[PDB]
Amino acid sequence: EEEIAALVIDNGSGMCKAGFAGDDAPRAVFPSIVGRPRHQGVMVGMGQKDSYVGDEAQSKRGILTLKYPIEHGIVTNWDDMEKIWHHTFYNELRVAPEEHPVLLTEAPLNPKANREKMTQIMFETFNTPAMYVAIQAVLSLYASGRTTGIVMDSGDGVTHTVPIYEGYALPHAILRLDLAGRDLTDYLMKILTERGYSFTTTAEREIVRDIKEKLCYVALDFEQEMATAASSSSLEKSYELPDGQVITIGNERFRCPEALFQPSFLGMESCGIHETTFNSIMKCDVDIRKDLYANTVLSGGTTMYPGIADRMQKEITALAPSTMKIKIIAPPERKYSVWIGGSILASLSTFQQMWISKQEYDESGPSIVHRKCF
Amino acid sequence: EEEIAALVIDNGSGMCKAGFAGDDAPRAVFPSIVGRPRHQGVMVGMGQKDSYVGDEAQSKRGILTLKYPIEHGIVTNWDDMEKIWHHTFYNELRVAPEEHPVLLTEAPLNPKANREKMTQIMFETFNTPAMYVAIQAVLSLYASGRTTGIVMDSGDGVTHTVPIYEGYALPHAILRLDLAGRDLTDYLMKILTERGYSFTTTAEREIVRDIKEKLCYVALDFEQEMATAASSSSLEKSYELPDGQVITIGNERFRCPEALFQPSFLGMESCGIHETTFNSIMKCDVDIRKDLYANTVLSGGTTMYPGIADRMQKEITALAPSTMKIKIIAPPERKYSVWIGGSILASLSTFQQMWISKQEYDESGPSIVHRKCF
Amino acid sequence: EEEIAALVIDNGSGMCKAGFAGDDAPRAVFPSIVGRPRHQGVMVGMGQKDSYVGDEAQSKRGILTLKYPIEHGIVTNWDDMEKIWHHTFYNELRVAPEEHPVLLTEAPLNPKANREKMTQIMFETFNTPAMYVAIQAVLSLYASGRTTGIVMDSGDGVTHTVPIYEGYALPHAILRLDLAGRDLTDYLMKILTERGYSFTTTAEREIVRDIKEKLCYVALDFEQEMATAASSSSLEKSYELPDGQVITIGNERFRCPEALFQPSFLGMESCGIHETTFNSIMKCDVDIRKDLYANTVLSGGTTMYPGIADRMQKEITALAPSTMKIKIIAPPERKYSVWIGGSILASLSTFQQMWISKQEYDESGPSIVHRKCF
Amino acid sequence: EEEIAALVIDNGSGMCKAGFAGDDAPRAVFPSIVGRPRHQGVMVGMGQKDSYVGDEAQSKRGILTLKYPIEHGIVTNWDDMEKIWHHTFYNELRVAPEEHPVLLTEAPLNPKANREKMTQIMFETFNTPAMYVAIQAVLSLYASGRTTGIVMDSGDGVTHTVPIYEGYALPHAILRLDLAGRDLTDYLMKILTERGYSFTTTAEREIVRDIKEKLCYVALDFEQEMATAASSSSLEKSYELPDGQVITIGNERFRCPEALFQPSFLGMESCGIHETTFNSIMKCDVDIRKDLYANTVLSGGTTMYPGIADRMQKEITALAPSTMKIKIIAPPERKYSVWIGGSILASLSTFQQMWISKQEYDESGPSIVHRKCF
Ligand SMILES: Nc1ncnc2c1ncn2[C@@H]1O[C@H](COP(=O)(O)OP(=O)(O)O)[C@@H](O)[C@H]1O
Ligand SMILES: Nc1ncnc2c1ncn2[C@@H]1O[C@H](COP(=O)(O)OP(=O)(O)O)[C@@H](O)[C@H]1O
Ligand SMILES: Nc1ncnc2c1ncn2[C@@H]1O[C@H](COP(=O)(O)OP(=O)(O)O)[C@@H](O)[C@H]1O
Ligand SMILES: Nc1ncnc2c1ncn2[C@@H]1O[C@H](COP(=O)(O)OP(=O)(O)O)[C@@H](O)[C@H]1O
Ligand SMILES: [Mg+2]
Ligand SMILES: [Mg+2]
Ligand SMILES: [Mg+2]
Ligand SMILES: [Mg+2]
Repeated sequence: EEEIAALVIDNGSGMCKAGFAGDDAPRAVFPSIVGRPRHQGVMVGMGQKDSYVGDEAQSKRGILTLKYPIEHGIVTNWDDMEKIWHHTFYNELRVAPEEHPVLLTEAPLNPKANREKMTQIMFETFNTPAMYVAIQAVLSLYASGRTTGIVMDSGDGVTHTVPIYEGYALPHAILRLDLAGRDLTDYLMKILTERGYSFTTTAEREIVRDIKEKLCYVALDFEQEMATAASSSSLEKSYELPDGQVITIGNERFRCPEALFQPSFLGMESCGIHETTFNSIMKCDVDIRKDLYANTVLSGGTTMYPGIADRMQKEITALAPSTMKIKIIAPPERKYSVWIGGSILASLSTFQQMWISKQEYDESGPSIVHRKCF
Repeated sequence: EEEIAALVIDNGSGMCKAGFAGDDAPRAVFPSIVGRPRHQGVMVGMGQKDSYVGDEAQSKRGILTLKYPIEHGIVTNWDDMEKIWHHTFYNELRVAPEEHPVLLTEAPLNPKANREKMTQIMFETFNTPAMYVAIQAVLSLYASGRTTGIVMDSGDGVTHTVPIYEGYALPHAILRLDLAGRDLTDYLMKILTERGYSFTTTAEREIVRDIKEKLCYVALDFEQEMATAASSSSLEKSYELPDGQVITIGNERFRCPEALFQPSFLGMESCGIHETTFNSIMKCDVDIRKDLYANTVLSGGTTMYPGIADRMQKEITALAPSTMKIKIIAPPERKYSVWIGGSILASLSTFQQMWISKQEYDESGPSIVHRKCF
Repeated sequence: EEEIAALVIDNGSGMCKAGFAGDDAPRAVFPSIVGRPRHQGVMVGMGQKDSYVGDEAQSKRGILTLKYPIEHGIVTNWDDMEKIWHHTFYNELRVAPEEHPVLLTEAPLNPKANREKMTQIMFETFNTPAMYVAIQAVLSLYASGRTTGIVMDSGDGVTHTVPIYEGYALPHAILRLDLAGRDLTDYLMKILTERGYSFTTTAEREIVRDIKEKLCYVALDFEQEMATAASSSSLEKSYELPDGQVITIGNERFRCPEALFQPSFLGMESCGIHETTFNSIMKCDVDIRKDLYANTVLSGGTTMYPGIADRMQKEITALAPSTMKIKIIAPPERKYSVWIGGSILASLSTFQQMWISKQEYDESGPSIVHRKCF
Repeated sequence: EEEIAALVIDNGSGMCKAGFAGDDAPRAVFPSIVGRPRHQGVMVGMGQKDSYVGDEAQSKRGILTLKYPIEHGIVTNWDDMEKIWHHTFYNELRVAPEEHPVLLTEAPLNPKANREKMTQIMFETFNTPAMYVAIQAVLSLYASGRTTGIVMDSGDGVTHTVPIYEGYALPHAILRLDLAGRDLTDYLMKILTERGYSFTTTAEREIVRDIKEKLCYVALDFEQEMATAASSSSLEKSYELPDGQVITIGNERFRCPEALFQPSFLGMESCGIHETTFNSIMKCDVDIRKDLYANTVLSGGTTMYPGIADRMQKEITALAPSTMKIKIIAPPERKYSVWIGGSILASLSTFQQMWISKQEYDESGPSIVHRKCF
């Protein structure tokens, strides 16, 4: 008589997005933090709570300590992590998770001690009829409507690439880097002490993160800008703190995003973001390199810096031979690319035969996810 | 009022040609390979097939393993071989094989365990009204319009000669060599590692084969060219890979085709291609040697190397006595010589009495081919 | 008045061994790496060097980047490679290379652009009175004191086989595979992320390599062990990192060495180590296959895994016909088999007439090595 | 208590037999082949010879090319042929040929350019005191102890008959055929490709020859056996190759020896072995035909096929008139019949006056053999 749908929860590491299948945008988006008070309080006639989750913690962050339940794509705290899902199902979507299947996302090359515990939580605490776990990068390709190209995923905790030629994925060419937005925010705080501003409290870290995504951009030619910025002052901008003071940042605007292409700034030795894509392609066969060069897809929040498309094209061209053409495909909605691909996949007619049923969990539940989602 | 035609299928070993009788060119030509995927695939919304046959496999050869159903003129796989014929009858010629007789070709000195199974397949699976099997080399003589001369057949798996004086064939002078294009391609890969290029995958073998038939030629004087090529550099050519890189080959241009005249390079002890023709002629009677010397006919794909006619004339002259004249007849269309001869033979007025009827198969079908085609 | 000896330098790809002729063991063994600092340093009163070569780099590897001058048996860097030889001649053997002939080793089927540059370095920079280059696998047979059998060489960069019947070698049966210890170490790092341990730095790669040669073994029956290891826990061992933490590895003990017999794990399509030996033997004549089956000789560092002799016998028996007996000869000192054979060869009375003299280099020096060592 | 031993060699074409006079069996028997290496060799510490003669070549035939110095009873190579005699005199009989007369055998109707060169070799290189040349077939009659009958000689290169009535020989009735064991071996290789086994190398020809003299027999009624062999399978036998594989031959057991009675199989037009004997007898006078019919003597290696005596009796009876009785005399030791007759002849008291002395050679040596041995 009625019909059902499927929830898509792109958990990620740093921001949680939830919604219903069939739509083109998430319904609820909120940062994933857990805060606790650190004082005693003197007032008696107040309904003082014990823990704040989600947007509420972002409001009263002057008297709390904020802790992130997920670090580098691997969840470390489970008591706090249970609270995040409990908030999403009840106070945001207002849907009881007992008749609607759930779909999750998870980064590649992670311990399968993680995927085991995800099965235990949702099949015991909430008792969902079905669930499935998919790679984040693969879902990004569904949004573009294409089945050929190498996808670059760069969220807040991890950065990985996976090539797909045509309906097949090569598992031996997957790479991974532990360099993402969290490392850039800590780097910006280190170099913002240059002008006399010092932020040390975890509450003040949120203020620094806001500056990063409001005034930073990637320079087309790094060396030329430093000469220009040193002489004149046309690149200086002013920002206003919540306290009322005004701060001005000069050459720091493009020094922070430049760390993506030169990881040597942070003290880590590794290839840049542009060189990782080149190495991934060269690990494929000789007849696939032509199509992959003409289809490169970007995704993730970190990629949203203005002018990042032009710089990536220049870097790849100098490395690849001059005969073929290099094209970077950067859709304007790349921030929600992962979530949209999840909605399309869960609505396919032929995908309904791949769910993990409640009956299957009864026999070898903690180990079924390894083989059925391989 | 309505007449039926006859299909000619020069199966060969390495390339299949099909067409209708009465024409001067085959209608469908495609390599005979069968490919299967070797990965798992992650995409759901794709019509992923299980096996690719013919030109389709040559397109997506970056994710497949290619296997040849025929090796050295003897078919080894029958499940894959059935697929090749099924593709030819339906998806290329678009004719139902239930009212048109079929004609095949087959190399001499092969096991008649082979010709038995060919009868079983076409008289049970497709139920053709009639069929006939003929020697490949004999059909080549019909195209030239002559009935006197020794024909040299050199395809991709076998190389054989058969002399015919006048309307009669001598069965005791037929020779055979297991040296053909497949051995040359493997030899080229072995010596192409000299300059740093290494091809090992079966998909990369197709790239090496393309180079062979685009840049190789036979030298008139082998020893003189090596002295010339070593000093100067006017014999160097450049080729472009599908990946975009450029490769240059020097003295390797004529080292590969030279293996035909000196089989000692490959580690096999045997006479060269030129010496085999001499030995075949000397096995005939004393009054036939004059006419055979003045009519030598070449055929097959391997013979298409430029400058092979001049070298063969020089080799034979040094062996035969100086009195008679040696002439090598190399028509410009020798690549399709076998097929054209099949079309003419099937259209003869007096050949219609030699078909193998469906009634004859009922009594001693698996054994009738031995006596009726003798 | 005095007498001369000959130095033997089994260069290999990954470890260098040097010594004097007539002995039974190398005098100096050290890894072949070159390291450079990646920081600036603040201390003034220190004798800070610019580059570290050999065992010194292995000590202070916490602040250096290690680079291998040789990859896959083909040297890529010559400035760094010159440093390795300079260290060996002076700081380890303490002998001036101006009166003692030198002997080298080199893998088969390599570009002879390589052997040309080896001649240039030793005849100009050091000016050695004589030198000679020999195949690695052939030298291994001298140590066994036998002249009949197929030798399997598996070092760190290459894996090749060459058959020798009796005093003669067949050059058309030599095979080669690009699968060696370096590929196994990278594979172990990929699957060691399963339990939460992540090594990414080139300095941390040396730690992973140490685990491989201290806790890994080859299982007699691969499928049976997985069933046993999954249920019980008697196959688990513990290892201690330099930092102090303890790590435990379960079924990963035998999953890494199993990649030798099934190259499909790494994404490469090729025959296993056992199947390559079978194909090499079948390329010989019909009367040689009996003696080669009864004499198989192993060598190289990779072959030192416990229990590899028993597994190889089982694999060959299933392929070869049951009549003959299969014997695998694995001497306990197979790690130094190549070097010992070099010492014996350089001490033979009849070998002194095959050196390349300084006079010969003056005429056609860069090209004499091709013909005199053929 | 003293005599001059005689060395008696029945050179033949395909096998050499040597021994001393007065014995009943040859002392040394070995195939007459000469082999040379066709590779280069890498080993230094080996006593590698340049040419192998006799039984040694039969051992290491996997790396050599075997050449027969004698073809069709006419020696073609003299440098190789000198080596065969040098081996026999020194390394097998261990007797210096300077005091013992030598006796040879030679087929009839051969060029007396041959017998001239035999005189030159033994009277210059070895300087034997005396020598004599005799017809092979005549010597066969001495072994039987009879002086009336027609002898059939069929070795490996030639087949000839000569009638002798009583103490006299008729020179105008001698016949000759170029059909012997060598033609049968080549025929067997041609029809053994029927079942999929292909032997092409000269080393593999020796394996085919071994099968011929171990599993072949002559059928009493050719047409009846084919009907029997086609229906049932009681005539199939299995043979084991040196490699270990097993092969089975069906009706090929008696198809090869049948070519002797029907030369039309090989493409040669001639009378059979049975018809040649009939034609030879009919060339004699009318009063001799009765005794010759009752005494037919066989000899040679080719005649050793089982059941050849019964078939020959049936063939002759149908041709000759029914009045007289036909008897075929086939002694069990017919393989050494020629040699034994040589031993008896050289020991006769009245034969010592027919030697060719060293003094006679000085005047007209190259021409004395024509008249003194007429
Ligand atoms: N406009 C922007 N410019 C730069 N960085 C941005 C921008 N918007 C978001 N980010 C970065 O995106 C990071 C999170 O990316 P996101 O894709 O939301 O993570 P996840 O993949 O876990 O959902 C933040 O930590 C922030 O630094
Ligand atoms: N232009 C060319 N130059 C050199 N070789 C060629 C050329 N065209 C075809 N060949 C060779 O001819 C072979 C094809 O022979 P084919 O006609 O298929 O014989 P068959 O039909 O008996 O199998 C291929 O293996 C290829 O190497
Ligand atoms: N005990 C061991 N167990 C497993 N592997 C080993 C052991 N000892 C050495 N190896 C492997 O052998 C390799 C060394 O090979 P080596 O003898 O240097 O070859 P080459 O001299 O040709 O370079 C190392 O990479 C290492 O992985
Ligand atoms: N048992 C046998 N069955 C069949 N053929 C045989 C047998 N023994 C020997 N032969 C044939 O006889 C030949 C040997 O003849 P041989 O006595 O050497 O003649 P000659 O001495 O004149 O050379 C061989 O080629 C072999 O084929
Ligand atoms: Mg994301
Ligand atoms: Mg052809
Ligand atoms: Mg080694
Ligand atoms: Mg004889």
